Amino acid sequence: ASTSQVRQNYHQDSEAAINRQINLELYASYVYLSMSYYFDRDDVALKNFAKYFLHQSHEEREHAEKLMKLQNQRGGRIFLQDIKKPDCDDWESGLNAMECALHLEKNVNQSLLELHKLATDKNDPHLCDFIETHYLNEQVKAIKELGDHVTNLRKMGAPESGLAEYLFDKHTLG
Amino acid sequence: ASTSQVRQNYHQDSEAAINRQINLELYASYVYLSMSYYFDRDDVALKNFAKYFLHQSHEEREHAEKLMKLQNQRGGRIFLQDIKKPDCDDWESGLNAMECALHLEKNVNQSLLELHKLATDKNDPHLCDFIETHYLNEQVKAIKELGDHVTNLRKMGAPESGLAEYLFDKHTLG
Amino acid sequence: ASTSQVRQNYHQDSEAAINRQINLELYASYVYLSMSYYFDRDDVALKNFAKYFLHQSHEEREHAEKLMKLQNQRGGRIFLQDIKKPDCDDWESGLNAMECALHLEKNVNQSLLELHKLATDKNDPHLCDFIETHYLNEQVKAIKELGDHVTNLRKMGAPESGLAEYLFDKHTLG
Amino acid sequence: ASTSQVRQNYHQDSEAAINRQINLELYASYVYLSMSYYFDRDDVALKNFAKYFLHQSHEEREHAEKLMKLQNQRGGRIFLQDIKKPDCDDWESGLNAMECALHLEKNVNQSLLELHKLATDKNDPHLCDFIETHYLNEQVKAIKELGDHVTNLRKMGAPESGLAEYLFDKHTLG
Amino acid sequence: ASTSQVRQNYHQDSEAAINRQINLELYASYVYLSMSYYFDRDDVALKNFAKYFLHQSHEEREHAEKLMKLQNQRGGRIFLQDIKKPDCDDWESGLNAMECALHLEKNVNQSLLELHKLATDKNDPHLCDFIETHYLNEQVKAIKELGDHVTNLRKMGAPESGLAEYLFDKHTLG
Amino acid sequence: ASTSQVRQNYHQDSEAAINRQINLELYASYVYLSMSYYFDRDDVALKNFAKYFLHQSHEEREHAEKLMKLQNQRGGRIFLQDIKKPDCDDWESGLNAMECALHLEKNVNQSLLELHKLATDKNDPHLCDFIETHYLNEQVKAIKELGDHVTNLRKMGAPESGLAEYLFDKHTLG
Ligand SMILES: [Cl-]
Ligand SMILES: [Cl-]
Ligand SMILES: [Cl-]
Ligand SMILES: [Cl-]
Ligand SMILES: [Cl-]
Ligand SMILES: [Cl-]
Ligand SMILES: [Cl-]
Ligand SMILES: [Cl-]
Ligand SMILES: [Cl-]
Ligand SMILES: [Cl-]
Ligand SMILES: [Cl-]
Ligand SMILES: [Cl-]
Ligand SMILES: [Cl-]
Ligand SMILES: [Cl-]
Ligand SMILES: [Cl-]
Ligand SMILES: [Cl-]
Ligand SMILES: [Cl-]
Ligand SMILES: [Cl-]
Ligand SMILES: [Cl-]
Ligand SMILES: [Cl-]
Ligand SMILES: [Cl-]
Ligand SMILES: [Cl-]
Ligand SMILES: [Cl-]
Ligand SMILES: [Cl-]
Ligand SMILES: [Cl-]
Ligand SMILES: [Cl-]
Ligand SMILES: [Cl-]
Ligand SMILES: [Cl-]
Ligand SMILES: [Mg+2]
Ligand SMILES: [Mg+2]
Ligand SMILES: [Mg+2]
Ligand SMILES: [Mg+2]
Ligand SMILES: [Mg+2]
Ligand SMILES: [Mg+2]
Ligand SMILES: [Mg+2]
Ligand SMILES: [Mg+2]
Ligand SMILES: [Mg+2]
Ligand SMILES: [Mg+2]
Ligand SMILES: [Mg+2]
Ligand SMILES: [Mg+2]
Ligand SMILES: [Mg+2]
Ligand SMILES: [Mg+2]
Ligand SMILES: [Mg+2]
Ligand SMILES: [Mg+2]
Ligand SMILES: [Mg+2]
Ligand SMILES: [Mg+2]
Ligand SMILES: [Mg+2]
Ligand SMILES: [Mg+2]
Ligand SMILES: [Mg+2]
Ligand SMILES: [Mg+2]
Ligand SMILES: [Mg+2]
Ligand SMILES: [Mg+2]
Ligand SMILES: [Mg+2]
Ligand SMILES: [Mg+2]
Repeated sequence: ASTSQVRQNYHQDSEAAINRQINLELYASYVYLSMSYYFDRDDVALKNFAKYFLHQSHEEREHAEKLMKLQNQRGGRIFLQDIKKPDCDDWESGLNAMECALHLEKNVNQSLLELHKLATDKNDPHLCDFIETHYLNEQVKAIKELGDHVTNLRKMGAPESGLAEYLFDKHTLG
Repeated sequence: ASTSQVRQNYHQDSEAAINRQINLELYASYVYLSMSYYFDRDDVALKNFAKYFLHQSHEEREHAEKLMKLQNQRGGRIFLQDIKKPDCDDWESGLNAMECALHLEKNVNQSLLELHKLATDKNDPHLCDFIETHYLNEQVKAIKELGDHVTNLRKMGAPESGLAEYLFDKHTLG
Repeated sequence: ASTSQVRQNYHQDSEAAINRQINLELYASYVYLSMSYYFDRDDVALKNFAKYFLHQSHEEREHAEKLMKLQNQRGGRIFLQDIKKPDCDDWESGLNAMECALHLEKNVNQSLLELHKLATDKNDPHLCDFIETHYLNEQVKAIKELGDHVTNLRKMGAPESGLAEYLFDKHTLG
Repeated sequence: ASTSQVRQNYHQDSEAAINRQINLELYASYVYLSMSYYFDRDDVALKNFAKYFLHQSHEEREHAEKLMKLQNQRGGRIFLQDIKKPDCDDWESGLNAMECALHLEKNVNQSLLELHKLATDKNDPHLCDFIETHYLNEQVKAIKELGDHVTNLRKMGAPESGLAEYLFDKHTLG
Repeated sequence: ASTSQVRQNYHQDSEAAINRQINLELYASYVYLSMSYYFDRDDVALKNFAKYFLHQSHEEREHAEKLMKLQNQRGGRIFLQDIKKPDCDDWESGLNAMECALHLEKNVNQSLLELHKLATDKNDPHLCDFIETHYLNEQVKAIKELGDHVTNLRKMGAPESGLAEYLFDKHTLG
Repeated sequence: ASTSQVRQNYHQDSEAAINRQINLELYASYVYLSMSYYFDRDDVALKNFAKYFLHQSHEEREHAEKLMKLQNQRGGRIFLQDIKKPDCDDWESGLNAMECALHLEKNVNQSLLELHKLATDKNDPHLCDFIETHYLNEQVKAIKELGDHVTNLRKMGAPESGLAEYLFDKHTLG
């Protein structure tokens, strides 16, 4: 309807892209939530994996909130969609979950880069800076950490070695 | 598949009901999230309403987590479903959002009572106690608070009086 | 005359644009100064409006100083111009002054976006980053705050309700 | 229009003279601002001169604010005018800027004495006392300090001796 | 060989440019190291010049390390090259060394701007932001400081006046 | 050219040998730097190896600085040369890097012993004592530590056992 009194240099496409990204961040939150409680099962029982993915879940929820804040700051209107359940109910092993987290973070990062591209094409430097400042380096760090974790788990003998996942749990995530 | 080594006196129906309740708690989280950012809009701008519903959103997420913990404690398996978006994108007024929160909490409470009934019919006193201890009185308190809020807002002249919602924001939620 | 020993990748156009922006920031300072003392009049007497716009005036003066610092950092030369008096001597009401502050901040923001465009066209990433870092989000925040304030004042019954402006003074600005 | 409910023994001429003096104080603020950033240039680079004139600039702005406060206290109405840019963009040397500051403060003092004369002729002892209390001795002190500074700089060999200005910067202003 | 599991939107050209910049930062470290110990000679004996350039040397080494960190973060592979010795063994005077430091920092800055250009052409906003955030303003500050120092030394009578360099040593670098 | 006013009992050969040793210490610094960031790669990811070699790199740089200090103390003149890149870009494994560090420290030690021999042949007891005091026992300690590390890694099953390097990382270097 009529324009927001605050809206300036904020393209409708960018508004819609921010609504999509909000959904994605909430989806990531939900994936990490599912992973966490997988490690809390009595037949998995890797409680530092569980803590680690729980913390990641809460961070994703903050990423979503900051985008919702941003939408309103710029005078867009938030439109929420269903948060899809994760692909998996069973995440298999410590290694497998880390690998899927890595794929998830690379996908979120690709979405954030597309979003930056759009912002760039619509000459929205405030939005460019927002993405750069609060999102892009956060993704690079998260991706590098996950790569590091996957590498160690593999080198240690995961997923075959239940010993390896147990010791990684204690020494890296603990 | 084969039974959990921990599972004892935990009926499959109760397991499924706990998975439904987890979805509902996450749905409630999402409703309150949507309400919160509605009050953060530049054309609504009731920042204590926004804080209040944000805090409610985070509490719902903890309610969901405790049920996920419970599922595993008892040796059930968590099965997550889509978190539906809320009915509304636009919550109209402070009064209207409080009213919808009240309806939401009464629905969650009805689900929790049904769940207690099932637990009772399957002679699961641990599950009865869990629900009683962490959920039922929490719902009674939340419902009474919301009723109190709705009552004050109405008595003050909401929703017509923008003054009333502004002062309720400062004095009750502030 | 001969080039600054420090100057590198700093186009003359960008130098001139920074001198214009310095004038604008000082002009904004002066507007807020005028508004402030309007609320200090014995026939207006809204002392938190007065404090609020005084603080905004001092911030604008810091924005101007940082641009003057920047000019010298980059090896440009500051050229100062008259600081025009504000459009208004009489700002009418709390609501009207907030509305004019909103229009002022949107104009400053448009100038800052034009300046970013120029910096972008002249491939000055240091200048891009400067603007992004210290100016653009500051404008988005200031604009959103003002929108929020205008909205509340309107909803409360301003400008007709002298009660509304008095209570906004105490509860939001106080 | 109709008289201020607070106005008593405050002649219109005095009201107008206070509006002129407010402009002058803001003009002085602006001169000192310009001088300050001159010393911040990479080809001047006397950072304590810069600090010293910056502090003087901020003080002038407070002098202007106190006169604006006074106007309202007495029930006059503030009428703001353009703040003219300074005579100079380039202040030449430490010595030259101090000399121009001295001339500026003697001019402000002459205006303040004229203003006192008017106040005296209109039998406004409150206004007499205001000027005496917050302005006249402040000017005498500022003038004597500047004279002292000019004298030292000259005795040291300024402006020819770049060494002299550098050491004055460190030892007197530092 | 096969791609890094972490690599995303990171062009080979950018990877190579980061390896070049790492060499340059180490080269800058080495220049400042050489300058420092020049001032530690018994026939030069300006111990605050020596401290100042030593600190600059250590900072350059940190700049190099952060680029090496960045390379790995992004999934590039570090390729190190010889660190060339400095042009000079004998830096002549305080003034001459400052002048050469200024030329060095302007060259590093030109390399960093070229690198930003490449990053921009390959649509790598994370890399753009990295450069902006940790490098470009650091260069602008370092260049302005050096300009300031060169200016003072010249104004004081350097390099002919051994007195001037000695007093600059004590008062500016001390 | 003409002799240093401070120079006494300091043979030109010793002066040249100290310049060579300075190059070697910087070369060692550079080797350890390269090793460190190898362990920071996402496909190696042994962050305590990385810390350990980084710390060794910084120590080598201090060893180089103390020799540069010494050169000037004695009235020699520092002549810097290119710092060659390390032999390796890829250090293979934790065990392999430790082994190469051991070979590096034994080479530095052989150079330091040659240098002591020269100092002895030129009857420079101050230089003898310098080497003894700040270098020789430091090398013996560093060599013994590295031997200890290599031994443990081998006994643990390195380099085949990625588990072994991971646990050594946590327990010995951590
Ligand atoms: Cl727009
Ligand atoms: Cl649009
Ligand atoms: Cl949907
Ligand atoms: Cl980082
Ligand atoms: Cl059972
Ligand atoms: Cl059953
Ligand atoms: Cl579903
Ligand atoms: Cl109770
Ligand atoms: Cl009230
Ligand atoms: Cl109150
Ligand atoms: Cl230029
Ligand atoms: Cl140009
Ligand atoms: Cl003008
Ligand atoms: Cl923000
Ligand atoms: Cl009167
Ligand atoms: Cl009169
Ligand atoms: Cl005017
Ligand atoms: Cl006095
Ligand atoms: Cl890539
Ligand atoms: Cl490529
Ligand atoms: Cl090479
Ligand atoms: Cl800065
Ligand atoms: Cl002195
Ligand atoms: Cl000798
Ligand atoms: Cl000899
Ligand atoms: Cl060489
Ligand atoms: Cl020992
Ligand atoms: Cl342990
Ligand atoms: Mg994270
Ligand atoms: Mg995220
Ligand atoms: Mg589905
Ligand atoms: Mg950019
Ligand atoms: Mg950042
Ligand atoms: Mg609640
Ligand atoms: Mg609940
Ligand atoms: Mg639907
Ligand atoms: Mg209870
Ligand atoms: Mg502001
Ligand atoms: Mg501003
Ligand atoms: Mg005019
Ligand atoms: Mg920022
Ligand atoms: Mg003063
Ligand atoms: Mg004054
Ligand atoms: Mg004019
Ligand atoms: Mg008297
Ligand atoms: Mg007095
Ligand atoms: Mg530096
Ligand atoms: Mg550098
Ligand atoms: Mg060569
Ligand atoms: Mg920055
Ligand atoms: Mg060592
Ligand atoms: Mg060594
Ligand atoms: Mg070679
Ligand atoms: Mg010893």
